[PDB]
Amino acid sequence: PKMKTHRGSAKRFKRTGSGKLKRRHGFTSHMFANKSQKQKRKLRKSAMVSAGDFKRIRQMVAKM
Amino acid sequence: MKLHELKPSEGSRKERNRVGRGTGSGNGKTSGRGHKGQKARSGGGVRLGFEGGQLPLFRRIPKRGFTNINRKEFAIVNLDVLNRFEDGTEVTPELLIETGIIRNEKSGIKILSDGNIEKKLTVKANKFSAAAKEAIEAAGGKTEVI
Amino acid sequence: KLSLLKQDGTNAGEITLNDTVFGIEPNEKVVVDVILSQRASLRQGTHKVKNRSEVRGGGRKPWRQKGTGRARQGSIRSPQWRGGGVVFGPTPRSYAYKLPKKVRRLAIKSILSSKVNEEKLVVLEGLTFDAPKTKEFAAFLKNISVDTKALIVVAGESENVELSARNLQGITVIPAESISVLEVAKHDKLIITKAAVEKVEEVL
Amino acid sequence: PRVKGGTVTRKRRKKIVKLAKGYYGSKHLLFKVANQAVMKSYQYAYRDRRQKKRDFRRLWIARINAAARMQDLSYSKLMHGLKLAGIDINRKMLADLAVNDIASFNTLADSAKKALA
RNA sequence: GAAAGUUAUAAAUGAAGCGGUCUGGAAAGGCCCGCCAAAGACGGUAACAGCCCGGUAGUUGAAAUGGCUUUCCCUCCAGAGUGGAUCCUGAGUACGACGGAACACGUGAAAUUCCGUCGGAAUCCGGGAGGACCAUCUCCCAAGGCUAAAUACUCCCUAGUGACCGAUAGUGAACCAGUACCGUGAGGGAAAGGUGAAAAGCACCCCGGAAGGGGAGUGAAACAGUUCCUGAAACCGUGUGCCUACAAGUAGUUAGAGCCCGUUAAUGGGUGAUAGCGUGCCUUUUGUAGAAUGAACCGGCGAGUUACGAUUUGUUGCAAGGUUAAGCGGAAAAAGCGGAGCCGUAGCGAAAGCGAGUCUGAAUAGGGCGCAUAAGUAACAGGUCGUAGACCCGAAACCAGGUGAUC
RNA sequence: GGUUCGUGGUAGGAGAGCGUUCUAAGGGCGGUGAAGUCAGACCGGAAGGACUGGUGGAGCGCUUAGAAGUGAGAAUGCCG
Ligand SMILES: [Mg+2]
Ligand SMILES: [Mg+2]
Ligand SMILES: [Mg+2]
Ligand SMILES: [Mg+2]
Ligand SMILES: [Mg+2]
Ligand SMILES: [Mg+2]
Ligand SMILES: [Mg+2]
Ligand SMILES: [Mg+2]
Ligand SMILES: [Mg+2]
Ligand SMILES: [Mg+2]
Ligand SMILES: [Mg+2]
Ligand SMILES: [Mg+2]
Ligand SMILES: [Mg+2]
Ligand SMILES: [Mg+2]
Ligand SMILES: [Mg+2]
Ligand SMILES: [Mg+2]
Ligand SMILES: [Mg+2]
Ligand SMILES: [Mg+2]
Ligand SMILES: [Mg+2]
Ligand SMILES: [Mg+2]
Ligand SMILES: [Mg+2]
Ligand SMILES: [Mg+2]
Ligand SMILES: [Mg+2]
Ligand SMILES: [Mg+2]
Ligand SMILES: [Mg+2]
Ligand SMILES: [Mg+2]
Ligand SMILES: [Mg+2]
Ligand SMILES: [Mg+2]
Ligand SMILES: [Mg+2]
Ligand SMILES: [Mg+2]
Ligand SMILES: [Mg+2]
Ligand SMILES: [Mg+2]
Ligand SMILES: [Mg+2]
Ligand SMILES: [Mg+2]
Ligand SMILES: [Mg+2]
Ligand SMILES: [Mg+2]
Ligand SMILES: [Mg+2]
Ligand SMILES: [Mg+2]
Ligand SMILES: [Mg+2]
Ligand SMILES: [Mg+2]
Ligand SMILES: [Mg+2]
Ligand SMILES: [Mg+2]
Ligand SMILES: [Mg+2]
Ligand SMILES: [Mg+2]
Ligand SMILES: [Mg+2]
Ligand SMILES: [Mg+2]
Ligand SMILES: [Mg+2]
Ligand SMILES: [Mg+2]
Ligand SMILES: [Mg+2]
Ligand SMILES: [Mg+2]
Ligand SMILES: [Mg+2]
Ligand SMILES: [Mg+2]
Ligand SMILES: [Mg+2]
Ligand SMILES: [Mg+2]
Ligand SMILES: [Mg+2]
Ligand SMILES: [Mg+2]
Ligand SMILES: [Mg+2]
Ligand SMILES: [Mg+2]
Ligand SMILES: [Mg+2]
Ligand SMILES: [Mg+2]
Repeated sequence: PKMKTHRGSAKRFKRTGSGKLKRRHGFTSHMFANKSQKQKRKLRKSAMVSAGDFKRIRQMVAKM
Repeated sequence: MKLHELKPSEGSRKERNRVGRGTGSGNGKTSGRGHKGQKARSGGGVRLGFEGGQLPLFRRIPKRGFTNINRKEFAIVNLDVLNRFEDGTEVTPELLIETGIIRNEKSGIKILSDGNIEKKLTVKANKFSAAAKEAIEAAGGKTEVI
Repeated sequence: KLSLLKQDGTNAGEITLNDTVFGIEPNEKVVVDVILSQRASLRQGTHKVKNRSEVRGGGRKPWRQKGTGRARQGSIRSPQWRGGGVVFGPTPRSYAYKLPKKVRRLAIKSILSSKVNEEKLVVLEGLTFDAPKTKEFAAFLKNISVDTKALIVVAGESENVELSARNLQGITVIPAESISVLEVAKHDKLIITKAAVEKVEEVL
Repeated sequence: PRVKGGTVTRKRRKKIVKLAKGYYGSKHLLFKVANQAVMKSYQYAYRDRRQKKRDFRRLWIARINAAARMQDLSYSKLMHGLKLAGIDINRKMLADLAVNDIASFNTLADSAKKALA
């Protein structure tokens, strides 16, 4: 059988033009009174999946 | 080749490694696996993204976006490809499809503006970029949308 | 380029062969790859053994887990038992594979040019027999000095050619669309008539 | 195809059994104890091939000392005098001379005595 | 119900060397000469046979019964246009509420289909669907039934095939095997092949009650004599060359006299008084001679494999391109055909979209991701990963159908 | 072919090879004795390979590739 894509991470990651994976920051749901405006302003942008995590999660999104 | 002197290309074939056949090969007793863990057992190992109990990375970042059902994606043609049709020729989607430059028109043909052209052509296309627009009309040609 | 013989063993003029077919520089690695590919796709692969789940019997645990002084066992059809099942062994399986089309054309091209290089290729204008007669075929093979295994390529000339040559041990006849890399390599000489040469030039 | 293991195991075990000829009891009959005996014998040979040189040098030194004490000289003084006189004869040849050419040994000892004073 | 043809179930005919000679128990083998071939497949015959035998290629043959294909016989048959006033076109159903299930779809924004229970239409100026629903448009007529081929499997029969096994293997079973044996029962379930070409299977004599032997005889071989080809190791003995009854020994190794031999001939072989040094193998451990584990000994068997995907390296073909899949064709071939599809050549954005750029932003600001700064793709081989028992053996336990109150 | 620096090693990484069964092609030996088996004081850096003699009584190597049921001293391992 052909191997299956991790569907839970295909909804979170995007593949860039160089093959890397682009993600979103993760402290942006519901406690905005407890974090300052600089923090909130920087958390709303996108980020990159680091090398250590990419080593681990390559297979899961191979055909995504 | 005489069938008794067959010599395959050098470096194209290697010798398979067999593990667990004595200590002289370096892959003997434990067979490249170490000593007494979960990873030393038959069929043993963790999932692809398991982290031993810590929350996986994908579950501490949020989902984003939706998918459009009516998404339209066009077949992209730059300008330098057009340089190898003789001037005065009517560039039309069927000419492109049978020239082999377009494998399949996904939702139509769009002309982009990479490269330079220098010959008078009249182009038939579904969509144009502005740069490609003045690029075609600066060589005396004309562009009309099908 | 070549001398054209007849069925009688004499000369009948000259024959030219297409240079792009019989005159290229052979590519030996490609030929080796295609010979291996063609010989690997001839095998049936009808072989099988029985796991520990297919040997008849089993199920019952032979004796208790503890207290009896013997080694822990779980079935009488375990791999280390005398009548037990095989661990991995063979399974029914196919071996066929094919190389890209252009490589397979270059291989026949090269192996067919190599015969011209070694002077092992014979062209004769026509080959026909009134009735099947293996004695006459042996006499013809004696007239054209071969005295070894040969592959004769024919066309729509005479069906008696094939019948009167299947008893000779090292002789094979193919009808000019069945030409193969592994058939050409398997034999020593190569006798081909003019019409067959024309067909071979047309195809490739 | 199936590869049954015939003719190859016996040939390999019989060599090890043959290497242990002359060993007491079942050490020259059974493969498992013969294997260990052969391995241990190889290790012992490797070590004694180093110890042999030391043993022979000690024997030569004792023999030279015994032969030189009859000239009213220690081994220590004799060796010092020989080095100081320029003579470069090793202990093997000196022991040979001491055993069966005692006159030449006495000559060398006299030269060593000359060198010391 | 007949006629014809074909086929299945017995079979007939079928070419060419007793060729010479050597070894041999025996020629099919070696050497020197001939022939047949639409027949050089296979097996047997005193060792390896195209020309010795059964046969093989080819050509023939069916009284009888069955299958198949045509033809006759036999049987049975209305189909077009125009008006369509008026009538018909599947009722306790279609739907709806409640409770469940099937749909990739877990009640969800839940269309579609089915079951139980209640309520309950319209009927051509009619009805359903197009993923809640309404309007418009498009497509289609439920609540009756039947239908070959393309597809799945093999207890069987015929003809063959194998980089499948070769008596601990291959079916549990190559042999009177689901037998012997075990259990109240359901049920579990073995071991066991080989004289020789041909029984020519040892007439007769001797020891003995017999068995068993020693001769004799047959045979190429009896050290092939009824577990009978070969006949390893553990294990049990007989004879002898060197050593051994004042010695403390993981049994050897290094030095070494004495005695006895004579080789794949080389600074050779056997045994060794005496001297120095020396606490087995494995596993698991910070650390084992370990008073921690395993093994009585010998022999056989016994553990990283295969399929389909992912990724990276090596090799080969083509190269801004590369490549076919199912299938047709054919000899369980090789070409040829097959461009549907897949990867690459353009990215950015949640998306509309823009495009060598794009997104955020009021911004021609700054910043993120990209281009400049372009090599991919098909196949094979090595490494690793995923789904599969997935490296081999090992639980206590759980569920489903049955068999047991002869204790 | 030379100069310099090196060559203890468990888990482990990398490389080069020996040997077994089968297949294809070339080329061989064998009733004037094949495989197997027994004994030797021979050869190679290792895994290993020859030669000679006895027993045996009909099959077996070599070279270049290919494919694996591919090598056992231990599992209170299974069978004899
Ligand atoms: Mg995108
Ligand atoms: Mg929010
Ligand atoms: Mg290797
Ligand atoms: Mg190691
Ligand atoms: Mg071990
Ligand atoms: Mg372990
Ligand atoms: Mg540990
Ligand atoms: Mg571990
Ligand atoms: Mg397991
Ligand atoms: Mg959210
Ligand atoms: Mg079972
Ligand atoms: Mg069970
Ligand atoms: Mg016990
Ligand atoms: Mg079995
Ligand atoms: Mg076999
Ligand atoms: Mg074995
Ligand atoms: Mg001794
Ligand atoms: Mg020293
Ligand atoms: Mg005949
Ligand atoms: Mg003869
Ligand atoms: Mg015989
Ligand atoms: Mg409902
Ligand atoms: Mg209902
Ligand atoms: Mg509707
Ligand atoms: Mg739809
Ligand atoms: Mg809709
Ligand atoms: Mg039906
Ligand atoms: Mg046997
Ligand atoms: Mg059996
Ligand atoms: Mg009973
Ligand atoms: Mg017999
Ligand atoms: Mg008697
Ligand atoms: Mg015998
Ligand atoms: Mg026999
Ligand atoms: Mg014996
Ligand atoms: Mg005393
Ligand atoms: Mg004494
Ligand atoms: Mg000696
Ligand atoms: Mg440790
Ligand atoms: Mg401890
Ligand atoms: Mg003790
Ligand atoms: Mg333990
Ligand atoms: Mg024990
Ligand atoms: Mg694995
Ligand atoms: Mg390439
Ligand atoms: Mg083909
Ligand atoms: Mg920017
Ligand atoms: Mg791979
Ligand atoms: Mg288990
Ligand atoms: Mg139950
Ligand atoms: Mg029940
Ligand atoms: Mg009852
Ligand atoms: Mg009662
Ligand atoms: Mg080292
Ligand atoms: Mg390695
Ligand atoms: Mg063999
Ligand atoms: Mg022999
Ligand atoms: Mg094995
Ligand atoms: Mg054992
Ligand atoms: Mg036992």
